[PDB]
Formats: sequence, C-alpha cells, structure tokens
Amino acid sequence: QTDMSRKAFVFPKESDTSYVSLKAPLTKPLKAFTVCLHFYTELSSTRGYSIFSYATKRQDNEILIFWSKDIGYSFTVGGSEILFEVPEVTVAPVHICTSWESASGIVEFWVDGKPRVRKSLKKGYTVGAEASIILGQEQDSFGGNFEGSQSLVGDIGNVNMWDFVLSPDEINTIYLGGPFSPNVLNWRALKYEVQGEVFTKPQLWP
Amino acid sequence: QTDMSRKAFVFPKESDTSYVSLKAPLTKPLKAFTVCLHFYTELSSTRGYSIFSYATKRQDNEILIFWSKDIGYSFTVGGSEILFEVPEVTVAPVHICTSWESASGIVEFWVDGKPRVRKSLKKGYTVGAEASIILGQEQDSFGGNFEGSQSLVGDIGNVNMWDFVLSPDEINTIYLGGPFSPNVLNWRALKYEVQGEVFTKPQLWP
Amino acid sequence: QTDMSRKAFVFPKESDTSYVSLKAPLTKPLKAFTVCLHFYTELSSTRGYSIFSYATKRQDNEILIFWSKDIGYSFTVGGSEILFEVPEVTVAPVHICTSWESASGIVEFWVDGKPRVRKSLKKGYTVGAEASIILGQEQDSFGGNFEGSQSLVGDIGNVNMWDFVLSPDEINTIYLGGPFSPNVLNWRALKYEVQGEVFTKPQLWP
Amino acid sequence: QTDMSRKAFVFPKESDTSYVSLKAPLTKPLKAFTVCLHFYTELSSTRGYSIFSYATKRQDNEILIFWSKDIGYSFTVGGSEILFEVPEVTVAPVHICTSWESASGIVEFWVDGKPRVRKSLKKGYTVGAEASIILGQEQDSFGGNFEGSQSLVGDIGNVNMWDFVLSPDEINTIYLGGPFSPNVLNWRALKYEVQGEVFTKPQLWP
Amino acid sequence: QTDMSRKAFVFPKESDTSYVSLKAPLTKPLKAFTVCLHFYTELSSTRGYSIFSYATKRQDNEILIFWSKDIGYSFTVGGSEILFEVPEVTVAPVHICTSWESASGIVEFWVDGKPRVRKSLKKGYTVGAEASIILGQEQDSFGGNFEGSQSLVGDIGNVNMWDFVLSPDEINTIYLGGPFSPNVLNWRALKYEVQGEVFTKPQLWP
Amino acid sequence: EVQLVESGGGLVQAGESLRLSCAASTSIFDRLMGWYRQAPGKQRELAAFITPSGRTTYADSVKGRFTISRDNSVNTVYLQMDSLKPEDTAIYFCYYRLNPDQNYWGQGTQVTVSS
Amino acid sequence: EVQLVESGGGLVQAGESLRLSCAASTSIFDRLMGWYRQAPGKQRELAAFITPSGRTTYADSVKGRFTISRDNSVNTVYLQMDSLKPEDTAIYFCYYRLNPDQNYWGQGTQVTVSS
Amino acid sequence: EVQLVESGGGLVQAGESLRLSCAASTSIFDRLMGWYRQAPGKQRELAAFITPSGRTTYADSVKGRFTISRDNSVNTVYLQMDSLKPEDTAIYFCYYRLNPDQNYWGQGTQVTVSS
Amino acid sequence: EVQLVESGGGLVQAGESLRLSCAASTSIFDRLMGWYRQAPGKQRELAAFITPSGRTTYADSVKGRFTISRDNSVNTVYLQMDSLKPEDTAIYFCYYRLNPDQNYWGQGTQVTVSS
Amino acid sequence: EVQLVESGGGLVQAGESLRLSCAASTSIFDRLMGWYRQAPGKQRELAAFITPSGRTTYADSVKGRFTISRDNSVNTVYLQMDSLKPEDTAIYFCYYRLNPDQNYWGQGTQVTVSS
Repeated sequence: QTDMSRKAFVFPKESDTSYVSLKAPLTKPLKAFTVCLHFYTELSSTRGYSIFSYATKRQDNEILIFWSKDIGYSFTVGGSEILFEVPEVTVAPVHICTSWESASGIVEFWVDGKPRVRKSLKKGYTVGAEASIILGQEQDSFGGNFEGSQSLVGDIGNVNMWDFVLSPDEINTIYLGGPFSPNVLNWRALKYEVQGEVFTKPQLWP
Repeated sequence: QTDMSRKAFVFPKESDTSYVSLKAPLTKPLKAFTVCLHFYTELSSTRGYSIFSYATKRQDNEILIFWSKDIGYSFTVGGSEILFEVPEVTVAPVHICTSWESASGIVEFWVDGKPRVRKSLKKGYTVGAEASIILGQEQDSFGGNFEGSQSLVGDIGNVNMWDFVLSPDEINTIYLGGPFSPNVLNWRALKYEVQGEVFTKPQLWP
Repeated sequence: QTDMSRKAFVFPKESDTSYVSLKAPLTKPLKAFTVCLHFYTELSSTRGYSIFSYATKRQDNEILIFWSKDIGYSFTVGGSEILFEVPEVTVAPVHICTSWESASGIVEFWVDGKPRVRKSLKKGYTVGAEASIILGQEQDSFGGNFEGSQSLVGDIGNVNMWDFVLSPDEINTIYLGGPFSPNVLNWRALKYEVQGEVFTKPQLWP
Repeated sequence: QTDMSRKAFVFPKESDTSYVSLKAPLTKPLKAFTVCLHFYTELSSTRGYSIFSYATKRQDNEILIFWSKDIGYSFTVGGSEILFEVPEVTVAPVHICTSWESASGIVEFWVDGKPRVRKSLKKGYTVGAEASIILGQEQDSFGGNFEGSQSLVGDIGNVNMWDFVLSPDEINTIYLGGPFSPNVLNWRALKYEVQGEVFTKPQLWP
Repeated sequence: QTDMSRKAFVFPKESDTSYVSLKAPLTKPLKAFTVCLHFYTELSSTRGYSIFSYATKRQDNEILIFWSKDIGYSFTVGGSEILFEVPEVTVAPVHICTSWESASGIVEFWVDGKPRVRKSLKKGYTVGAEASIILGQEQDSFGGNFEGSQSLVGDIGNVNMWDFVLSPDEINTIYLGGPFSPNVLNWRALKYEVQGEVFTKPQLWP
Repeated sequence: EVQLVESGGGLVQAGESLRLSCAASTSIFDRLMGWYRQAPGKQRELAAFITPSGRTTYADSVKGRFTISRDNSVNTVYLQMDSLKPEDTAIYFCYYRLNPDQNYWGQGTQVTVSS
Repeated sequence: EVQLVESGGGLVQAGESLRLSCAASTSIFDRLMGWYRQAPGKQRELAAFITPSGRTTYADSVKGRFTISRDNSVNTVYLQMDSLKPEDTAIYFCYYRLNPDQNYWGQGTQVTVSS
Repeated sequence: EVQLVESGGGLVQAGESLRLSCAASTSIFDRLMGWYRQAPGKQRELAAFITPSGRTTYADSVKGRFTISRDNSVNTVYLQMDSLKPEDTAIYFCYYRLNPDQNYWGQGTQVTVSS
Repeated sequence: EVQLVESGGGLVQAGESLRLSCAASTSIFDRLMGWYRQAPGKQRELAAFITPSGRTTYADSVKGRFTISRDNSVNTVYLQMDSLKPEDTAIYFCYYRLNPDQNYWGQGTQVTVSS
Repeated sequence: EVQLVESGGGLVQAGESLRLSCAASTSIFDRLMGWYRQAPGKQRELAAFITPSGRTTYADSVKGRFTISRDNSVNTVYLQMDSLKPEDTAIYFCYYRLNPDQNYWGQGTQVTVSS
C-alpha cells in the first residue's frame, strides 16, 4: 500500500494515453455506494470531460461522473444519466460527494458542502463487483478505447468511496477533513498503476 | 404517534398518485391560525406548484400555499388569493411562516426570518373544523382529483401549525430552532398516512 | 396618555377615509425642529405617497414628507420643496430623521444613520403653532380633502419630534435606540385619535 | 487662533460670492509639500468643481485640486495638470491626501487610505511663498474673478498641509485620526476670513 | 550589499533609457527555479509590458514575464510561451510567484496566494548560467535594444528567486511575509546598477 | 361577481396596431389581469398578463410586439398589439385572476387581421 | 412668480423632428422640469421630465422617441421629439415643479403634425 | 426504447420560416432534446438543444435565427427556424439524449430551402 | 508650445463619413484630446474627447455617430464621423487639454456637408 | 516549425461574405491565432485573434462584422467576414503566436472586394 496524504495526481497535457488505474478488493456486488473526491481544472468552459470512470465488462459506463459544457454535472449509472445544472462555473478547486442507493433509487450530490435536491434513478438495479476504475480517460470499453476529446487535464486527489449511503452529518465531517474509515477505496491505503505522462505532486487546495 | 425530528418527506418523481395525508385532532372551527414549514425544491423556475393543501368538503381551497412561476407566493383562503412577489428566486432550502386572523383580516408572511408587509384578506370569515390536509398534491376535491402539473417534487418537513397568531418574538424563536409547543399539528407528535412513492430520509437543511 | 413601545399603526387597505390624527401641546411658533420615524411599505415602486402631514389653516403643506416614484424623498416647507434622489429603492423597513432651522435655512436628512448632504430652504420663515398632524392621508385642507392616490398602505411607528436641531451624536443615539426625551411629540407619552380601518399591532422591525 | 475640531464649513447654495480665505505664516518658498482634507458633496455627477485653490500673483493656478465630470481628479501645479481617473463615483464623504516634491518631481495621491500609482510632474520647479488660499471658489486672478460654474456646494473640513512629503506610515496615521503636528496650515490652530453665505456646523463624517 | 526592506524602485515616466540591472553569483546552469515579486502599475488596461527580463547571449528571452492586454500573463521560457488568462484586471498592487522545473516540465503560477492550474512547458531543457537580469525594459538583445512600447511605468520590489521549486506551504509563508532564505537573488542582500530616471522610495503596499 | 367589460376589436389588415381595453366593476388594486386568445381549432392560449406590483409577462410568440398596461384609478387594463399579422388573428378573451384553480373570463372579442 | 416662456412649435408633417424649448426668469438649479400634452377631448397627460440631478423620465408612448435636456447656465430646458406622427399632435404645456399638490403651468403651444 | 416521431418539413423558399416538431412515446421531464443537420457531403452537425431545466443552446451559425421549445404535458419538442436561407438546406435529424457516449436518433426529415 | 496640426476636411454630401485627424509635436501620453465645432452664429461647442487612460466622451447630439481614437506611437488623434448630415456642417476646432482654465486650440478646418 | 496553410480567398463584390480558413501541422491546443491585413502602401495591421481559452479580440474597424473560430480536433482556424466592402480589400496574412517578440507568418492571400 501507499499513503497519498497531501499529494495528488497531475495530468499536464491533453492526450489519449496517460491514465491512472485503481484496484479495489471488492468481492460482493453493490447495492448502494458513495464516492468523494477533489479536483481542479479549467477545461470547464471549453469542452466536456470525464472525472471518474468505473467500467465493467458488460457496461463501459457502469458508473460515470461527467462534465458537459453549458449543461453541468452528469451522473450516470447503468447507462442512464441524471443532470445537475450549473448556470455559471467558478475557477477554483472543487470537492464533491455523490451517493446512490438501489433499494429506493435515491441520488444525492454535494458540491462544497452545499447539497442538491434529491432525484430518482435506476431503481432496483445492481452493480457488478469486478470492474476497472480509471482516472484521466473516459472508458468506452473494458479498460481501453479512450477518446482524446474526453480526457482530463489538471489535478485530482482525495479519491474515496464507501459502499453505503452516508448521513449528511458524515458528509460535512468529510469536507471538514476529520477522520474517516473508507471501505472500498482508501486514499490513505490505496493501490494504483500509472501509464503515460502522469505525475505525483503536493496538492494545491488546503 | 411519531417523532420526525431531523427527518423529512421526499417525493423524487413527478406523479399524480404520491402524497402524504395528515390528521389533526381539531374540533373547533378556527378564527385565526399560523403555519410554519421548511421545504426544498428546484421546480421554482419551471412551473407553479402547491405546498400545503388544507381542503374542506365545501371548499377545495380552504387554505392554500402556492408558488406561481414569475409571480411568487400565493396565499389563498376561502377561495380568494393574495400575492407576494419575488423578482428572482434563489436555489436553496427555504423556511416559511404564515399567519392569518379573522377578527381583523390581517395577513403575515415570513421567509427566512425577514417579514413581509401586512395585508388584508377575507375579514370576518371562519374556517371549517373537519378537513383534509395533504402534502405533495393540490386538491380540487375532498381528498382527490389531483393534477400532475400541480404536484411537488423535492423535500418537505418541519410541518407545524398553531391556532392563534404568533408575535414576531416567537417567529424568530421558531426559526432559531428553540423549543415550542405546537397546538394543532405537532411535527414531534405527528400522525400521517402515505400513498405512492414517498420516502422518509434525514433532512438536508441545518 | 399611552405608551406605544414595541407597537405600531397598520393601514392594510388603500382608502380615503382611514387616518390617525395626533395632538401636541405646542403653544409657541417654531423656529427650528426635527422629526424622526420608522415606516415600512412597498408602494415605493408603484406610486408616490405622503408620510407625515403637518398642516395649518393658512397652509395645507406647512411641513410635508413625501415619496415620489422615480424621484425620491421630497421635503416640503412653507409650500416649497427640496428633493433627495434615490436611484433605486430597497424593500425593507426604513427609519428616517429630518431637521430644519429657520435662523440659517439649513436642512439635514438622515436615512438608516447615513447622512445626506445639507441644503438651504426657506430661510427666515416661521411655522405656525396651532396645527393638525395626520398619518395615513395627505392634507389639501385643514384636516380634510384627502386623496386616495396620495394615501399610505403599510406600517408606521416611532413617531417623534423635538423643536431644536440635534447634533449628529444624538441622531446616532436615536437610531441605536438609546434613551431620549422628545419635546413636542413623544412616542412614549402620545395622544391620538383614529378613523376608519386602522389597527395597532406589534412592530415588525427590530 | 481657533480650534475647528469636530466642525466644518458649509456652503449650501451655488453662488459666486461665498468663499473662505485662509492665511499661513509661510515665509520660505516651498520645495515639497503635502495637503490633506475631508469633503462631502454630490455635484460630482453633474459638473466639475474646485476643491482647494492656492493662487499666487504670478499664477492663478499655483496649486489646484479639481474634479472633472467623467474624468476624475485633476492635480495641477505651475499651470500643468495630471489626471487620476475614476470610472464611477460613490456618494459619501471622502478624505484625501496629496503630496508633491520638487527634487524628483514625484506625485502621490491617496483617497480613503488606498494609494494611487505615482507620477512625474514639473520637476525642478519652485512654489512662490506669498499666496492666497481659498475654499469654495476657483481662482482665475489673485483673490478674485470667481466663476459660478466652478464653485463648490457642500461641506469641507480637516484642512491641513505640511511642507515635506510624508511616509505612507504617517498618511495611514492621519486617516486613522491619531495625533499629528501640521506645519503650514493647522486645522487646530487655524486663521480664516469668510465672505457671503458660509456656515460653521458640526461635521457629518465620523 | 544593500537592504531594500520597505523600499522599492519607481519608474515615473515612459522611456527607453531608464532601467535597473541586477547581478547574481550564479555559476551553475539551472535545472529548476522560482521567482517572486511585487509590483504596481495601471498600464494593464492600455498596452502590454514586461515585468522581469532574464536574457542570455544565446537567447533574448531565456525567462520572461509579460502582460498582454486582453490576454493576461505570459510566462516564456526558451523562446516559448504559456498563457494564463485574466477576464478582467483589478487596480491595486499585486504579488506573484512563478516556478518551473526541467525534470518534469511543470509550471506553477500564484497570484495573491491563489494558485493556478499547472501546465507543461519545455521539458528537458536547461537554462544558461551567465545572464543579464533587467527590470523596467524588455530585452531583445544582450542588455540592449529596448522598446519604448514594451517599457514599464510604476513601482516594483521584493524581487527574489531561488533555484528549486517551493512547496505550497512555503509560497504561503512568503506571501504572509515570514522569514525566508533566498538563494540566487536576495532582496535583503541585493546588488544593482541603475540607468536613467529611476528612484528609490518607500513601498506603497503593506 | 366582477362585471368585466372589454372593447377595442374589429377588422384590421396586416401591419397595423390596435389598442384594445377592458374594465371591471370593482377595484383591481390587487388582482392581476391577462389575455387569452383562441385560434380556430385549438384551445385558449395565454398571451400576456401584468401583476398588481407592475411586473409583466408576455407570450413567447408575441414577444416584443404586444404591451399591457393597467390603471387603478379607473379600474381598467389595456393591451396594445403592434405589427399585427394574419396568423395572430383569433378570438381574444379577457382575464381576471382568482384562486389558482379558477379564474374569471370575459365574453371575448374577435379580431380578424387579414392581409 | 416664475415667468415661464416657451417656444419652438408650429406646423410639421409626419416623420420629422422638432426641438422646442422653454426658459424661466429664475434659477432652475433645484426645480425639475417636465412637459404635458393634451389631445383634443382628453386631459393633460405627462410626457417627460428631468430631475435636478439629471435623471430623466419619459412617457411610455413616446418612449425611445423624445428627449429632454436642461441648462442651468441660461435657466432653460429643451425637448426634442423625433419621428413625429399625426396622433402625437396635441397642445403641449410647460411644467414647473412645486409642492406636490401644486405646479406651475405655461401658456402651452399647439403642435399639429399632419401626414 | 423511445419511439421518436418528428414532422414539419418539406419545400420552402428563401426568406420563410418553418416550425417543425417531434414527439416521443415516453415522458421527457428529464432528458434533453436537440437537433442535428447534415449537409450534402459533411457529417451531422449540432444545431440547438434545450435542457430539462429550460436552458437553451444554439449553434453559432443559426444564432439569433432558430428557436427551440419543449412541452412536458404532451412530451413534445419544437424548433422554429426563421429567415430560412438556401445554404441552411440539409437533412435534419432528431435528438434524444442518453449516456454521453450514446444518444437516440430519429429518421430525419429533408428540408430543401430554394431561392 | 504644442504645434498642433490637423487635417482631413473638405466638401462632402449628406450620408457620407469622414476620418479627420490631428497630430502634435510632443508626446500625448498624458494629455487628453477633444474636438470643438462652431456653427455659424453660435459659439464653440464640445463634440467628443478621449482621456489618456482610454475613456471616451461624446456630445449628446452626435451620440452613436462619431468615434475618436488615439495613438501614442505617432502622437496623433483621430475622429471619424459617420452618416454626416447638413446641420452638423460647421467649423471644427482641435483641442489640447491644459489647466482647467486654459486649453490649446488649433486653426480649425471647415467641413461643409451639403445635401 | 509550423507548416501553416491558409485558403479561402479570391474575387468578390461589395456586400458579400467569405469564410476563409487556415490549418497547421501541429496541435493548436495552446497557441492563439490571429489575422493581419496589409492595405496597399501601409503596414500589417491586426484584424482579430482568438485565445486558447476562447476569448476573442477584434479590430475596431471590422468590429461587429468579422468573426473568428477555432477547432482543436483538426488543428484549424476560421475567419468569416460579412458585408465586405471595397476599402477592406487588402492582402491578408495568417498568424501563429510565439514569444512576444516573434510570431509565425503565413504566405498571405489577396482578397480584392470590388463594387
């Protein structure tokens, strides 16, 4: 293992070959999950891009966080998307937290602590256990077929995800930076492979 | 009974079948009342919707809180409405408190603690005792005949109503979240039935 | 006498019959005076209206505070007016304080503590002692001939007036709500008659 | 002598006869100086006006502070001007401090503590010792030939000027209102003559 | 040596002859460096200008910080530039810090403490050791061939540069004004020559 | 009951303007007014309305063409349509706001804009 | 008393412009000026006025067409109407603000805009 | 599957306007709609789309000319093009948003704008 | 002394545009420039000027018609008038700012715009 | 070296529009592009350019007439000039930004706009 505390991944150039692949000890299919992270880039105002690609052999888009220019954040699961609009975008590092549950189909999204209205999406579904998780490039196949126009340029870090919805109390604690015990992906005990031009550097954001 | 403290009702999908029905031990016709609540949705900028439907057999709109796009808040009693404008609408949870009195006909409305100018409406009237109270769907009949275009999507909670006007002191205390003793509807000792897809979840707002 | 502390007059409906008449023990003609008050209404953006009508048999407009749409505040004395512009108007209760002196002809106006530039108006004049003071309706005759289009709808209170200019120190104290000793009109020891639909209710503003 | 502490001069009406003349014990020609003052008026948005006219027999504009509508502040020395722009003007009392030095030709201007970029102006010049200093009217001759369109309406005070450049430390202290020892013109030990309608009243600004 | 603490260089007039030349004891070619400074001018909105010209016999633009009107900051190395946009520019003193590394090619820029997204530029390059450093005039030859349209008018100071990238912690400390130990150029132990009309004066900024 | 009475309609060609009006037998100091038009075959569609405060709302199609006005003094509202075109021809109905479910309607007046 | 004296009116066709004016025998540094027109059969209606500060207000109908101006130096105000049209033809009155109840009026000048 | 069905196309000259439309067999309360045109020889290019919230986006070329609209009540979207010109003539395709990689397409309708 | 030298004037009809110019024998990096016109019988009236920073001011009458420009590099200023009309015909004077009381003037050039 | 290659020029009359273009043999994801025109007798003057972020700058004369566009995908930039007029006729040069002192230039293409 490794500890990335106060460190982050940097993609400085637009390309279709640089990417970071993560590994998880997950064995059981998921019925509900949450994922939090922090990222910083300026392509927001030029073109869309992916943020966190969780793909399975049966689905290139099992879970996907995307940014669409003039649209906002697109949270997709099981090949279906939900949109959260953003009339205008600021230029600064942003921390987000998204959660989904199969039992009811409720979706929660949080940006900078402020929650967004809940929504319903793909009730009763299940998520495959074995999967490939990638940062930097969108997936249209099982770990391949990347698109340059869907790549990400900038910094990313503080990648974590549990396998059960968190109460608002807990989300606020995560933003404040208190202690926590991630279950599926631990930024403090993480495993990763890298390809192409990707660097590890001290984080910009506090 | 039940205690909903730190919990709220969620309607995730637009429909004409989901709704929550409340019950009150009220026996005497009302000569003055107040009602406070907290709600969160984003349909504000798309179409109007109801918030709290209190209907009687003789009147589908005995008491009604409505939002009209580009107009604002519409407080209706005895089938007649009064308007409070809002040039622009923010996107965040909102807490409101409205009061009416039959003796004089004065109306008070409070949003986020800031009071609005008083107005006169239906002086000398009385309100029927037996009634049906609904959250989620507007009423055009005694507990039926809902309209999809008048439904509500989002979260609602902290539903309470006395049967006498409250002094500004008291309204400020209610917003600060201090202790209080509701008379007609107690969020802490509430009774409710549910229909359709409605969920109970921890509240978003502080 | 009576004490109006934490209480205010309310005119809920536009009419030409509701009004409050005040009485003062004044016996000597005035050579200088000041008047402060607090009021709340939303007609600002629709049509002009009077605020405080002090009329004498020889002059329907001995002293007059008026609001003219798209113009601002109009302070009139002896039938002549002075203007204070306001490019845009906020919607909230406002407290004001105006002072005039005959010896020099200087005029001071204060809104929410912030002073406005001084001006000259009707130097060497004197003000009649016996007079009628009215809130709610403008005067075009000695206590009669009201105009519906010049009426006021909203709340008013904290009506006070001395008979000598106050130093800025003193005006600031009045706004902070400290103790004071009004001379001509005391909100704490006031006399009043009412006509039409006018109500007494707890004040909205702090 | 006299002490003007917490007092200021007021010109209420536009005229070409009201003005205040100051006297200084200056005997030696100046090689560098600074002047600070505080003033309040609203003509900013209508027409230009002078602020402080220091004229000598050989020069009606030995030193001159002017406001030009849509242009800003004009600091003139020896008949030549330098401009400091202001895209938009606020409505409130303003305190300023300007300094000049002959040895190098550097100019410093400060408004409300915030300094402006330095500039060069009339290097190597000297300023006549005997002179006439006037507030209210611009000078086109040695104490005469005033122009109504160049007059000032409003309040002025806290007039002071040394005969050597002050360090930024010192300027900040002056704005904070601490103690100081003016050399050429002392607001606390000042001499003045008045003409026309000019009044002395307590200052508006803190 | 000399200590410039609380002092800064001033160029008051636009010219093609005034400039300050710095000297460094550098002997080894650089593989990575950072430079911080503070400057104040208003030409931002009129025309572009250079800030800090580090030229070598083989390259007039070995390192160059430039401002391009309507474009922003241009950081150039080895004759190639990178751009940081600025939709609008404020008028006040600004402190900046830029760092570059040859091993990876990463670029960091900081204005007023807020960092900007990283970028890649001229990977694998090296910087000549012997060089000429100039403030005031851009270099198109080894210490000559200046352009009036590329000159700088205003104040500059707190010039420092290490020869290794600094961690964000350290950059924040530098902005707060704590202690530091510059390696290549020490504002506290600096050597300089001057030409033309350039002055030394107390700094404006805190 | 509100005795609404409208007026100001008839026959006009394309490229003209008309200022119709309506009046009520009660104070309009609080209620808002609007207009509905109904083309042959379709339903009643909103055209424009004005709030008691003064805020105005206009239908997208007639955007930048029509204009509404109100007068408390006589309790009357007005609607001026400019650059009339044949497709806009339709039956125009008056509007008196009430509870959100309900609303008063006028008799309506036909306005046929030919070529 | 204020000796108001206006001028700049007569006969004009449709599609022209006229710059009328008025002057007063006293300083106008504080009072505001305006214009009233009266069509045959109706009352005096406001057209436009300008405050002492400089803020301007215009009648809705003539919006974007007329324009008022003031000059303290000579104590005179001006009103320029462009793209005159026959319906705007009416008797135009001068205005001198006073207490809100009262206001000075001029003699008025007829301006008949034919085809 | 979404049964998209569009309509409102044919032959028109330059200087006209057309209001085409499309409908779907499912609620469009959340998905966004757009339009793609394909000129002879080139690919499918975006023209305009509207989000579920109401925000609209338009292609640069047709900026200020076209206009899109949506109606949840009938589950139908509309596109009105004004001042049609011959170069805009092309095959127009319907759009149904889905995962960012994928998107539903309609049969498309030819709109030939001659002189 | 500043040797002002202007140019770019003559005879033109109504509906044209002219780009006159002036130059000075000294750096204009700080002083602002403007233009004055004088109609037959009246005085010198301001037309437009531009500050050293770049801010521009225009006379109300020529608002939206004229346009001024400056160039430090050659120490020259330019004024372009479009849609010239006969009434604008007048003698145009150059301007060099100085102390507020004083200001440099050029020789002026006649520009007669006929029908 | 950047192999710039432009195209889209020739003979046109007044009142037309042309969409010229240029392409480069390297990624333009960071460098900005612009255009220079040179009239007979004068130097190379800036016309318009667009930054990598997307911000655009236009020459004052052609303000509101021209329009630039960029495409990373093919590494090509475009410039569309509308309402061409004879005076705009000149030799147009391509632009590739570099260090502030230096900049790449294209071969340029003549565009002669006659009456």
